Amino acid sequence: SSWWSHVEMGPPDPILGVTEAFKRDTNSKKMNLGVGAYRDDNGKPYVLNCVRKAEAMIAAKKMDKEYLPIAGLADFTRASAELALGENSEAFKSGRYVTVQGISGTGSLRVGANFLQRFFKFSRDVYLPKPSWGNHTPIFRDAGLQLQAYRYYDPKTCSLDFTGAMEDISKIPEKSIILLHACAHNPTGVDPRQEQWKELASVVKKRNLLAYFDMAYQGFASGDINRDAWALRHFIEQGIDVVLSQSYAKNMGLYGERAGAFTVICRDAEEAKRVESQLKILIRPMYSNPPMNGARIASLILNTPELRKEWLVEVKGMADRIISMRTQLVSNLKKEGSSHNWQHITDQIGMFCFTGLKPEQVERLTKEFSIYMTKDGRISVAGVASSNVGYLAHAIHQVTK
Amino acid sequence: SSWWSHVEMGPPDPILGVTEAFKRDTNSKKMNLGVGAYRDDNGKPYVLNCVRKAEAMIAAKKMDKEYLPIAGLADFTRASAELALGENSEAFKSGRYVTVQGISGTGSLRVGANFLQRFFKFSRDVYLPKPSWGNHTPIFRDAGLQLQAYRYYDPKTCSLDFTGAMEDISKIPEKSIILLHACAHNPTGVDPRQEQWKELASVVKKRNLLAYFDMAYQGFASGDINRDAWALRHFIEQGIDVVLSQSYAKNMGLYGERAGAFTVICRDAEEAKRVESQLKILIRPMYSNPPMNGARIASLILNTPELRKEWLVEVKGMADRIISMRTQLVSNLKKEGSSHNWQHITDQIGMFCFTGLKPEQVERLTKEFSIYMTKDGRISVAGVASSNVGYLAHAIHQVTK
Ligand SMILES: *Cc1c(COP(=O)(O)O)cnc(C)c1O
Ligand SMILES: *Cc1c(COP(=O)(O)O)cnc(C)c1O
Repeated sequence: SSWWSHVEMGPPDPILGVTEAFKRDTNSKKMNLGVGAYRDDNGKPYVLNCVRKAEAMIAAKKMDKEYLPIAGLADFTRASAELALGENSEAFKSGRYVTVQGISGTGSLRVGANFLQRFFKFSRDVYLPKPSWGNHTPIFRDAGLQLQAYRYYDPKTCSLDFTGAMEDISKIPEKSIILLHACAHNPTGVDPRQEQWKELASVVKKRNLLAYFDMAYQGFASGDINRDAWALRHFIEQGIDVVLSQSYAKNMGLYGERAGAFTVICRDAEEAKRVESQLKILIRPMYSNPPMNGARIASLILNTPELRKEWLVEVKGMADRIISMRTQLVSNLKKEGSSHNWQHITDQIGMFCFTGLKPEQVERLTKEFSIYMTKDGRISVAGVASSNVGYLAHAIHQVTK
Repeated sequence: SSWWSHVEMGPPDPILGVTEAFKRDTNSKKMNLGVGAYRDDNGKPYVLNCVRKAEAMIAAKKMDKEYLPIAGLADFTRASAELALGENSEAFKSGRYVTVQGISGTGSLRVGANFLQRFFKFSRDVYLPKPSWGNHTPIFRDAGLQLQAYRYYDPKTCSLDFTGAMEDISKIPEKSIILLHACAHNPTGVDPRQEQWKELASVVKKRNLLAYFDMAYQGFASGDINRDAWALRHFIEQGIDVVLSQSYAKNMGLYGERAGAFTVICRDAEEAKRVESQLKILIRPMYSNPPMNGARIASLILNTPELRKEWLVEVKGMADRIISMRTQLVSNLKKEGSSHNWQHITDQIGMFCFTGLKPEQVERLTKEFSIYMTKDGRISVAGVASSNVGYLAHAIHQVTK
């Protein structure tokens, strides 16, 4: 009936552009630094051992495929909160939080956005760091909220614009919403240091802002689950009742299984139950109940001492590899006689690194070196291996010489 | 804080209540007729054999857990469209359809609803049959659409108000959206006969309405996948470009794995691509990408001749047990000396049956017999077994005599 003749072709994904060209390249020396998931030293996808084991365990138990409660798997949501807040957290012990399973971090972010749109009467403004993960915009926008921003990244030093951040935040109308990356800021890799987080907390507290933490790399950033959750935990201790989204896509390599959760810190256990009833109401008409596989896998790992223990080592190996690559990249640039300051590379944390390379330098690296990345100078450290770090150091040097 | 002080407790779920009250029951003869999923003759959850086999196949291959494209697993989307439309369908063969993996049937319905709120400029109204599955309301409402209704179920006859439907649909504003249950109407079990479907197709065509099919029971209703998709296929052949949602929850017993899909029938292959593009932009900010497990299983079964073969036998087996229970319930009621007309029980299709019972009687059944069901007189036939059917009939006789 020509119902859709007016539907226009959506704009193409740039990252997709990068991956495709990479795919077309025949030079065996090509590098894909546009990659969004972890890759091993051999440039291959990695399913943790503990994951294989957990999977085998489920298979062994001949479990049913019955619908999970709207809120998800209790063993999973509980373990998830404990993971984030800490076993001895006051918030945890008193049971004054409500955690619901979501469709990975994304779905959890969205549920949260929809929850705020509905019940957070104080404001519609959500302040994002400049820049932020691309998907954050439309998540909040689609949810019916308004987007604001605070200075974060400093192009000058490829570090944190602590001054701008603090000035921006100090002017945020009371009771507004501020989004913070728990650790391993995406896409810059620039995170505040402890002393800086202590200061941001003080202002967020003072200005009575609702803090929304996006925690997609717990344990994957520094290889330590406690350290990665430090800032989130610190806010809550200072009396800031945050909202939070967790993803296991990276830390457990559950990517496609979509395991994640949304958590609200409440005043007491009673209030938590009320909030939880409302989240159930929101979710039902969204997708009814959550996918079971990823949650079943995560819960087993988290709740099985042997698995959990093994997980920590594994997540640590992942973190270590990335760090080692940052280290080696810096070292090789020196060996190459790069007069430039590449400290930011080692100061940066996680999978993403804002290099400082200009659009033109990027082109050259692509055109001449078969090294693929986006024009923002952002590199996925996951695409770097022991075998090519040398080459990359080399190539970067040539275009910056 | 005190951000949530004003968030109040949500309304208690009924279906939820019967289940729990059911559990808290000691009568060894107790029955739960509120169950929303298939149960075998022993009252146990049933995981399909073909499903266990697909899983063993996946396990053996040691697959990665890498993100699926936004639109989901291609083998899955295609197989899915093929299942629905049929192998020789012109719509299928020409590629003038677009299918995206959704979070089962509900997430597919939601994506579909969000898509219409966005691009279906012709109207904001969605007409649901009277009555419709509970979830249908908030799905559309939350999507930003307006709900309307059309007469469907005839309480006087516990059958279809064909005349009422026809007059309602004939008076629906042109270019409005009309939701139709493909087969095994939930919650009444009342479906139009092939002949009535022809007539409905005609009015829908003439009024130029956008028909949105909800197909959650393909193969599960009659034991025949082709017969179950008859009405869908018929509309399409008549030149009605429908939109459709599929669930593999019931027909494959994939309940918690959440495998489903949303389909749009377009003018051409070209339009389908434009449409797909926009569906991707919509889904990204919802949940990023879909759960991989259920889609992997479903894809294996549909694409592997031997598994697909076994699947058809098992669905048939499920459908037959339900039909048998309907049959036995009626025979037992007669035998018991019941003078009431219970033909509706056998005329109805699927797992849900509108008994016609009255509240006070439902109450009686619960109180005196330990038979749990919702006060709407609806019973899940899945809860009936060969070993309790006699009990149920006896009880129903008693409260109705
Ligand atoms: C990974 C990521 C998410 C969520 O990803 P999922 O695959 O949906 O779990 C959210 N925020 C950031 C910053 C991320 O990097
Ligand atoms: C089962 C059902 C759905 C979707 O169920 P899911 O669990 O989300 O797949 C949609 N419509 C009707 C009428 C249903 O019975």
